[PDB]
Amino acid sequence: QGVNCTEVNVFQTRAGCLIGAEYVNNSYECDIPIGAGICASYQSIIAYTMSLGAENSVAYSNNSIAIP
Amino acid sequence: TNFTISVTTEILPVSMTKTSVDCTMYICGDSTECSNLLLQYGSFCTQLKRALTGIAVEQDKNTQEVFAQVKQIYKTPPIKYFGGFNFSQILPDPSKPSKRSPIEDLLFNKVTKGLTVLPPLLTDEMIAQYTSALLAGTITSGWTFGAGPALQIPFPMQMAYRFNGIGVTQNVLYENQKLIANQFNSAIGKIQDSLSSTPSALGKLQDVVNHNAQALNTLVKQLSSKFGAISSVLNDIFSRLDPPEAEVQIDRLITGRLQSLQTYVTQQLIRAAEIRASANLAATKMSECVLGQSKRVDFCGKGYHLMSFPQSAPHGVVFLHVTYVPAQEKNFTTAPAICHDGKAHFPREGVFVSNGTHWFVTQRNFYEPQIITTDNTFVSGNCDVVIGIVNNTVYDPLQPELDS
Amino acid sequence: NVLYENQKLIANQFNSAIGKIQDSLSSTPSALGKLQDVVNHNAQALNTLVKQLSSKFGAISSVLNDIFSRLDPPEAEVQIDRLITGRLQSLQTYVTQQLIRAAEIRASANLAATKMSECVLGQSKRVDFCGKGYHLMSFPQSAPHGVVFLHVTYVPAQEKNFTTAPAICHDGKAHFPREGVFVSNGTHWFVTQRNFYEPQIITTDNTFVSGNCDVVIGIVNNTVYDPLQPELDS
Ligand SMILES: *[C@@H]1O[C@H](CO)[C@@H](O[C@@H]2O[C@H](CO)[C@@H](O)[C@H](O)[C@H]2NC(C)=O)[C@H](O)[C@H]1NC(C)=O
Ligand SMILES: *[C@@H]1O[C@H](CO)[C@@H](O[C@@H]2O[C@H](CO)[C@@H](O)[C@H](O)[C@H]2NC(C)=O)[C@H](O)[C@H]1NC(C)=O
Ligand SMILES: *[C@@H]1O[C@H](CO)[C@@H](O[C@@H]2O[C@H](CO)[C@@H](O)[C@H](O)[C@H]2NC(C)=O)[C@H](O)[C@H]1NC(C)=O
Ligand SMILES: *[C@@H]1O[C@H](CO)[C@@H](O[C@@H]2O[C@H](CO)[C@@H](O)[C@H](O)[C@H]2NC(C)=O)[C@H](O)[C@H]1NC(C)=O
Ligand SMILES: *[C@@H]1O[C@H](CO)[C@@H](O[C@@H]2O[C@H](CO)[C@@H](O)[C@H](O)[C@H]2NC(C)=O)[C@H](O)[C@H]1NC(C)=O
Ligand SMILES: *[C@@H]1O[C@H](CO)[C@@H](O[C@@H]2O[C@H](CO)[C@@H](O)[C@H](O)[C@H]2NC(C)=O)[C@H](O)[C@H]1NC(C)=O
Ligand SMILES: *[C@@H]1O[C@H](CO)[C@@H](O)[C@H](O)[C@H]1NC(C)=O
Ligand SMILES: *[C@@H]1O[C@H](CO)[C@@H](O)[C@H](O)[C@H]1NC(C)=O
Ligand SMILES: *[C@@H]1O[C@H](CO)[C@@H](O)[C@H](O)[C@H]1NC(C)=O
Repeated sequence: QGVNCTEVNVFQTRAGCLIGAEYVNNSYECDIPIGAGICASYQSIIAYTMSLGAENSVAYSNNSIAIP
Repeated sequence: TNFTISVTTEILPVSMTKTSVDCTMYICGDSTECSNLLLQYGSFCTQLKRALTGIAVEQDKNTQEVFAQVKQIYKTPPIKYFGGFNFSQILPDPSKPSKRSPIEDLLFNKVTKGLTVLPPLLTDEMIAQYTSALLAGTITSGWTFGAGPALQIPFPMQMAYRFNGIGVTQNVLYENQKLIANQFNSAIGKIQDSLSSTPSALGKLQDVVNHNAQALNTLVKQLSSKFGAISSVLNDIFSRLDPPEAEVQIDRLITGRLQSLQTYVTQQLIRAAEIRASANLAATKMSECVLGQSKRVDFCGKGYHLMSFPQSAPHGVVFLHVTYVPAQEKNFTTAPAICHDGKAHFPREGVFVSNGTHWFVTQRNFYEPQIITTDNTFVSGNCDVVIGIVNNTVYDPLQPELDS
Repeated sequence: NVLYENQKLIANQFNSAIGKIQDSLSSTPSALGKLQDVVNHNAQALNTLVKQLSSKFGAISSVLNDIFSRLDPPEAEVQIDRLITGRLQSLQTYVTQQLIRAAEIRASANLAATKMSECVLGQSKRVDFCGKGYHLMSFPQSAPHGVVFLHVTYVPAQEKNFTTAPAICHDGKAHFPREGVFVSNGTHWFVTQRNFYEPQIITTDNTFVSGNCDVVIGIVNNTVYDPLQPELDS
């Protein structure tokens, strides 16, 4: 936490570098929170950006309605 | 006879900066003998570490439950047209690389050893994205996204539903839609100028930050306290005094530091409980004021509540309460009932209104005089039971159908 | 009316949901995780209180009888005083922690009391206060050092696209729905509620007239059915 490992699978984050876990570009649901926009999870252990949710862009119109 | 659209701001804190306290090197430093003597004090540092981790995860849970209210991220449509209404102040600016609204950017700009500042799980970026998704859901789907799946609705339809929820008919919406849009834009600009020109509008978050900083500074300064010892430096006592007593001096210094740490932990726990209560209140306001229309008075702003726009704040949340304020009252004459052929007529949803000569019916929240007919009135009882009944006739819409 | 239309379907859906969530409660230990964490905190407090008796507090022994029978009384009084004040500080720390936990538990109990006053003894119109979606009702249950409410909620599904209009201009007059909304399937306009699809013929019983149709924006032209003319034709 806050200790830069350049003067001590390496991924440098804002809180600190993570050793032993590889960074993945793809984003999934987090399991073990870490902080500073990153967290680790087990699937080997990997780290990825948080998945806020499924993207759903609703079509908006001033004359269209949706009735359940 | 007139209405005013007013925008009010409510600031509620969410959490604080997460702090981790290392007992061993703060109380005794790098001295091995002091650490060995501290090992005979029990599990005080372990208990404090457990309490601090519990406070940190409590703050994380509060931040998750106040911001991540929906599991679906909604994106604004490419066309930013809502019948003349303006929302660029609350929508994120694509020009800014931070993906934050100008109101959010101004709000962020207006807010400024053994202790490690643990960063929060949710930083500014995904909190701003959550607020943008919630704004898109409440500007496109209304309150339906908070009630299950997203049900698209036009903005005038949502506004008409919201004013129908507070007992105002939708006829006045179509007659003065441009007036409503202009009043909303003027109120948004006025509240933006007011928040830009008022440094004291962020008093709660600034006070919380100042209290945390003062607590950290006080804990730092307690290391220089002698606590009745010969000196405040452990190494000076070790290299200048006999051990037989020097161990008593070390014990006195470490129990003074432990008492100061206990005071800090109690203060942090009290502050965390207060902030948890404030975050529960903020979550209730997010669930009620923003995700729907609340009929509660004074809960979501002054007067009748229409909607609330959430914005991202540093260690807090700011609600843009847009409300309905009646204005320009006019004197009028009432009547308990209308006596027609020995029958008493009462309004179904409005009240009898008179300007001095004729008698009409109008809503409680707006002056909309209509002809007194049998469709909007019901008959229950005769005229001698009520007190102060006036004499007037009731127009029958069915009568001209068979008159000719 | 839709409740009486498909009452058997509603009952079957409710029974299936109740059975599914009853099966899911056994396989999900995270539901009672808050109560388990409270019990674990209680056990941790007891363990800390037990372990505090093993602390020497800078002395030579953790037993005061050993100090009394082992060390000279003129300074054994000071040693016993030091042990007394150390254990007193530990007890004060435990008391403050218990008081903070009591404040948190009292706040949670007040919140639960408010929830059972709102959406157990009656129907609450609050959105997502005690259940996701349009909350219908809740079923209170008893738990060890906790309370579980089986919240039943109304969730709309199977949305359909439709074309809507602010009003209907008929005979130079604008007609607004009293409680529903005007929808169009492509050729005809119908009125239905905002939470279900029940199309109906545009009739003056559920619509009111307020002004003409040249002041509104986005209106369409359609006739309005009134049964008075067919009643008076024959
Ligand atoms: C109700 O108040 C609004 C303003 O609060 C009035 O709108 C103004 O109307 C005058 C003339 O009609 C214009 O010169 C102003 O520019 C309008 N103000 C705004 C902010 O647009 C409105 O006329 C009032 N209605 C009644 C019936 O008195
Ligand atoms: C909505 O409000 C924004 C901000 O007030 C308007 O943007 C301004 O537009 C004028 C001229 O159109 C410029 O002189 C200002 O510099 C703009 N301000 C900012 C902050 O960009 C915008 O025109 C309004 N209307 C719409 C439809 O967006
Ligand atoms: C009270 O309101 C009624 C309705 O507007 C007024 O009656 C109209 O008054 C105007 C001008 O005085 C006349 O041109 C209309 O012919 C009247 N209508 C009818 C049906 O007769 C009435 O004058 C108002 N009373 C006061 C004291 O202002
Ligand atoms: C309003 O109408 C009522 C009923 O037509 C009037 O009440 C009558 O008053 C007279 C004398 O005041 C009595 O002899 C009748 O017995 C009353 N009838 C009833 C049904 O009460 C009343 O006077 C009228 N008010 C005004 C101001 O003209
Ligand atoms: C919209 O709905 C209406 C009523 O549900 C449809 O009108 C009916 O269409 C069927 C199909 O041919 C006819 O058999 C009926 O006689 C029609 N009823 C009336 C009262 O005209 C209409 O076709 C639907 N429109 C679309 C585009 O599906
Ligand atoms: C909807 O109905 C209105 C009124 O029936 C139409 O307005 C008239 O349109 C005709 C020709 O389109 C003109 O000659 C009249 O002068 C209009 N009257 C008024 C009061 O505006 C309107 O055009 C209709 N809309 C559509 C799309 O046909
Ligand atoms: C750690 O140090 C390296 C070089 O010493 C530097 O490039 C890097 O930015 C540092 N990491 C952080 C988070 O500052
Ligand atoms: C409604 O949308 C149409 C485009 O589909 C546009 O031409 C029209 O101007 C819009 N009306 C309002 C009041 O924004
Ligand atoms: C309604 O239409 C829009 C675009 O026209 C589409 O995105 C949406 O999926 C449609 N709704 C349904 C239920 O298919």
